[PDB]
Amino acid sequence: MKYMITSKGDEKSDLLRLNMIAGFGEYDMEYDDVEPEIVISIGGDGTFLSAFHQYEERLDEIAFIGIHTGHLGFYADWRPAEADKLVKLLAKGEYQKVSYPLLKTTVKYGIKEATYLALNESTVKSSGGPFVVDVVINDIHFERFRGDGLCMSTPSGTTAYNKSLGGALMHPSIEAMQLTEMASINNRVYRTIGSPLVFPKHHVVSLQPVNDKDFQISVDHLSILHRDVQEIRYEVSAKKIHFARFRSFPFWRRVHDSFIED
Amino acid sequence: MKYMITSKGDEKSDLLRLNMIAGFGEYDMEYDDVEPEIVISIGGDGTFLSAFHQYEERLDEIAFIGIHTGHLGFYADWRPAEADKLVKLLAKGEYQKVSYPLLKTTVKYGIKEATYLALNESTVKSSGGPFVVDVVINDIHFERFRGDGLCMSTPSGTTAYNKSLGGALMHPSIEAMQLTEMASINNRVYRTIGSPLVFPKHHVVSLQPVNDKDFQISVDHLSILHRDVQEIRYEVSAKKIHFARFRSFPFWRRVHDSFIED
Amino acid sequence: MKYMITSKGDEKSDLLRLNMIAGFGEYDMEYDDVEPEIVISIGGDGTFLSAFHQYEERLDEIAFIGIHTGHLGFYADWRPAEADKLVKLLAKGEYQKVSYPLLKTTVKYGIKEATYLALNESTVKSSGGPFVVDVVINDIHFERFRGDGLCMSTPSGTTAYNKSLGGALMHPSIEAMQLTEMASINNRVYRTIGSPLVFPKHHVVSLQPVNDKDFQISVDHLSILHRDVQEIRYEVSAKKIHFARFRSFPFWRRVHDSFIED
Amino acid sequence: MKYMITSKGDEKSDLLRLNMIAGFGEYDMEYDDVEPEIVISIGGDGTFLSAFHQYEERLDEIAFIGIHTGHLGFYADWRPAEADKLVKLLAKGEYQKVSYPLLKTTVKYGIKEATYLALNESTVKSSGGPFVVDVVINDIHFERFRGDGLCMSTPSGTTAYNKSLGGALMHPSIEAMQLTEMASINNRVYRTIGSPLVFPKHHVVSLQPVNDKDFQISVDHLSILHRDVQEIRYEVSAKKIHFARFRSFPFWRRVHDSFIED
Ligand SMILES: NCCC(=O)NC[C@H]1O[C@@H](n2c(C#CCN(CC(=O)O)C[C@H]3O[C@@H](n4cnc5c(N)ncnc54)[C@H](O)[C@@H]3O)nc3c(N)ncnc32)[C@H](O)[C@@H]1O
Ligand SMILES: NCCC(=O)NC[C@H]1O[C@@H](n2c(C#CCN(CC(=O)O)C[C@H]3O[C@@H](n4cnc5c(N)ncnc54)[C@H](O)[C@@H]3O)nc3c(N)ncnc32)[C@H](O)[C@@H]1O
Ligand SMILES: NCCC(=O)NC[C@H]1O[C@@H](n2c(C#CCN(CC(=O)O)C[C@H]3O[C@@H](n4cnc5c(N)ncnc54)[C@H](O)[C@@H]3O)nc3c(N)ncnc32)[C@H](O)[C@@H]1O
Ligand SMILES: NCCC(=O)NC[C@H]1O[C@@H](n2c(C#CCN(CC(=O)O)C[C@H]3O[C@@H](n4cnc5c(N)ncnc54)[C@H](O)[C@@H]3O)nc3c(N)ncnc32)[C@H](O)[C@@H]1O
Repeated sequence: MKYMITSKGDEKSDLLRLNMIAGFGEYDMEYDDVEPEIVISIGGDGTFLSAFHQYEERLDEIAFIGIHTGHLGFYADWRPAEADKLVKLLAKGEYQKVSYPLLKTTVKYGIKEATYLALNESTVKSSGGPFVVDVVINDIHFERFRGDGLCMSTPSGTTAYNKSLGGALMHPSIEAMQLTEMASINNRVYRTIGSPLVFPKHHVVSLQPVNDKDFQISVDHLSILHRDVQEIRYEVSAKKIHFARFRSFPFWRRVHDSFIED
Repeated sequence: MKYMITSKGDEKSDLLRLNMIAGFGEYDMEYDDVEPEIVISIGGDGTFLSAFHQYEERLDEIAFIGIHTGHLGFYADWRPAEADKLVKLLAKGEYQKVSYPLLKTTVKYGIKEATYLALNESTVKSSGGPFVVDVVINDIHFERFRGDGLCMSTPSGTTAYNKSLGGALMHPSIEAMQLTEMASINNRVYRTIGSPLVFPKHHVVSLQPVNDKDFQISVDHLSILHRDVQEIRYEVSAKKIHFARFRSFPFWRRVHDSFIED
Repeated sequence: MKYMITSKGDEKSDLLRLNMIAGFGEYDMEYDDVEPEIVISIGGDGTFLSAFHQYEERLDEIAFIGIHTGHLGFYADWRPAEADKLVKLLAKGEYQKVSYPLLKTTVKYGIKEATYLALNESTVKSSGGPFVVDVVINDIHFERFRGDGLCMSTPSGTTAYNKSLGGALMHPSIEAMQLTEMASINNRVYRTIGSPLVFPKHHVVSLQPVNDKDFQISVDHLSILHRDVQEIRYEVSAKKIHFARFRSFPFWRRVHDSFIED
Repeated sequence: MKYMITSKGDEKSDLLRLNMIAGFGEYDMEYDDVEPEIVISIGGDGTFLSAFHQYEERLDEIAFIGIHTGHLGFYADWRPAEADKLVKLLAKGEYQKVSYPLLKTTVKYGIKEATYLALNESTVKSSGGPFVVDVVINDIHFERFRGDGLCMSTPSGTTAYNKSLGGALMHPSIEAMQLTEMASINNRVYRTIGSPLVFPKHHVVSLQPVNDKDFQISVDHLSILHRDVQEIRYEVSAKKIHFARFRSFPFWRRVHDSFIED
């Protein structure tokens, strides 16, 4: 069917991309980077994230596949030596699709609104000065956070920034998001929960400014300074990312291979 | 309907129990501690845990209610001053039931099998010497754990031992269990994941002895030395605990009230 | 003797400053903010830090005193109601001096050199992109750090940023500095020590760029973007800050009062 | 001079011990395990700890040396292949001695007193039930600890149990001890400092029972149940352990080799 291939851009990934295109030419596969049905990413997890954001408006029509040209990427879970086997299996199709949950981030301003989708996480920091936000969960004031920032992670993002912040690793069949603290201050007058928090679908987490209304907001690799922010709202998206799966590579085995040994 | 009341046993809880029994006597309520349909616990969370384990073979026929005579208990979420209001609302019924997930623990021996249900968590430590187990997830060898022990928590247990071990706090609508480490050793030859792990329903986590086969296994307050252990298996139970709910007391508000301020 | 008084600048601190100046006028005390021998800070710890940096070139000629107008400040350990008692005791003198260690930070450039003194800590982050430095301890390559940044703390700084990063609290009679990580990445290819590190006098810790040579370097409240950095060197300073002490207020009691209860 | 050699007891360590004894026989060296001046430990860090405790009453007359027959031991920092080189250098002498600080533990009872010396750490846990102690620092009540236990570490012990508990790694030229928590409970009624605490010489840390007076107290590998405990006192010992050093192996390089890569 229609497919496209993105490359990290080094000589090794470009050559693998050219060889796969040549192999696809031997099948009823059409290269189309406007309306692909398969998106192949050749590089690392950064490359895969750029592919996801390149096509985040057609997520329900696309199955993604990652090939890692360096060491094992968490989303890019094919080795370059297996590219021909992958061309052949994709060409026939009949593969099964697997879906991971996504995070929806809404940024409200004063006197419109922007929404973003994250595959790993969205974070919030101040624009230079102290970072202070009120954390409101389902319209209930939960805590006033003082510290470096906050991180809201998807399940597949839990092995990324979330992990370095002390968060739990969560299986991606769980439709949830996870909020972790960056260096909270805690004394007898300033108090946060400390622990990571895991939220189900339909729970809304709202960050509201206390003094400064300018924030540095990241969504995956993208980081933008937002001014005149009234609110930042987090919820599990209704949208999901779909992967083409051709063999068993369980999440916990992927975790083992990335952090324990391989 | 049929009900019973357990008390922590101090003078204050016994008197509240006697007064509630007297108030129930003014309604079509029969005291029956063999086949209750309502189980009221007066005391603390320890009292509530004993009530749950007293009736864990009739969980689907029972709705639980906790009254906290000390500071706020996480399961015991009525104040003693509200006991009369609670008698009246229970008597009429028409309340809604809320369900929390439970943890199933299976202990296998050599040359039978024991199962246990946990509302907070189950933990494993050695019987005195070094603690070393292989952690197997869905039949996949994940890590060899060396350290003080391991803790497997339910969602409502995540605010208990799990929290002190660095675990995430998880909303109890999520059907999951969470595994946390106790003082793992990590150097260039011994390696664990470090991070808490969150598992969905139908995932099985198996601990298998490496040298010593004797372990101290806790389930909630109960702690027993098990000998000749071949395997300890954790999974989300199919069984659930049901609470009688008469007003909104959201989980995240309960978390706020217990750890932030009240 | 010669003295000066700095104020946080709100109405309450300015009035206390004016009243102390009036009280000092009744003694052989001369107001001199060029060559003071006593520097009184009225405000919070931020105010005290600005006072220290205002006079960091005459530290050996100055004894510092802090008055906290809000809740207890860690350096500002007199209440406003005790200001008159403090005027009287300072006027007579015969007080004892207590000394805390300081941190020296050297920043080297390519094709000069800048040094800074810190009372709380110095931190390093990237100028926007990924943060990667090689950590060299006494000319020995120790680790390649990948993450958000690094924090080097004095002993009295250990209750500040260092504490939020998981660092140990160290008694200020110990002449040491403490290095803590901010969100290090650790997988099977990236590896850091994780643990805070505590260094004695005469040990030198050097951070050396790997790719990007631009860094955001903080020293206490001051944060500056440094370009073309070749090296950042940390060592315990030979210089010390001196406090005027009039009564026993032990460090561990100050810790208790700030974080446990008061 | 007078020397002795302890072995872990496996075939490999016994053979190395016999060969070193044979090599020492070619010099003016006398085997004496009553009053040695050199104590050689062949095995692992457990073997080295047993050697230290075998001779803890003659620490000022003894220099210790460790040979690691498995992977690098932190105290046992010679490889077996270097044993002959070590025999020759010891025989001539003229080596330099290096000293590490030790921890003194005093256990007081009701109606005598026991003291112990630790090279790694001393820990305290309950005898089965809840662990609750009051932590008193230089006669000042600091906190009431509720949790699994407490760990007091020497500097060279900071890479051992202390590290797994989140403690800082401290250079052994610093005369200090470090207190770390094991799974403290923290809510709005129970409160501990959380952070590791680092104490200088002459500071005394006293643990005092609240309800139960029975405790499991470890000193290095030894663990004893103590009954009728009135107090447990920790301070940096006046005694030190002395190592024979023949070449530079800096502490931070030893840390790198054990935890980063080798
Ligand atoms: N400079 C520090 C950041 C860094 O080196 N990131 C790349 C590494 O992270 C791995 N990775 C990614 C990825 C990626 C691409 N990243 C770079 C780009 O796109 O340019 C952006 C992501 O960076 C993460 N991140 C940022 N700061 C971090 C920090 N302090 N600690 C840990 N992660 C941090 C955020 O989560 C962000 O989404 N996703 C996952 C995943 N879901 N599971 C496990 N591994 C994963 C990837 O294989 C590399 O090994
Ligand atoms: N001695 C230390 C343990 C202790 O003081 N426990 C009682 C306190 O914990 C609170 N609590 C309980 C409870 C209870 C009754 N417990 C006593 C009994 O039954 O005798 C047994 C439970 O103890 C926990 N536990 C054991 N060791 C712990 C440690 N090191 N750190 C933290 N928790 C620890 C385990 O999880 C066990 O299930 N369940 C929850 C909950 N789901 N959410 C939030 N708070 C909760 C309760 O209101 C008290 O404030
Ligand atoms: N916006 C977050 C930062 C913040 O609120 N800081 C002020 C609070 O911290 C207390 N404080 C200070 C102080 C101060 C003045 N600070 C403000 C100014 O000068 O404008 C600059 C300092 O900020 C610290 N800091 C920065 N980011 C932090 C973070 N994420 N977590 C914790 N601390 C953080 C750094 O260490 C810096 O030196 N020194 C100590 C001390 N030695 N012992 C115990 N308490 C202390 C002070 O009483 C306030 O309660
Ligand atoms: N079963 C868990 C404990 C364990 O495997 N211990 C041996 C390993 O630890 C290394 N080690 C030792 C040692 C030793 C001998 N140990 C065994 C014996 O004597 O039988 C007793 C010691 O055990 C430590 N320990 C106890 N529980 C622990 C836990 N949960 N996490 C981490 N350490 C733990 C305590 O501190 C105790 O003193 N001293 C140091 C040191 N100063 N620097 C760095 N590495 C060091 C040694 O090379 C092995 O790699």
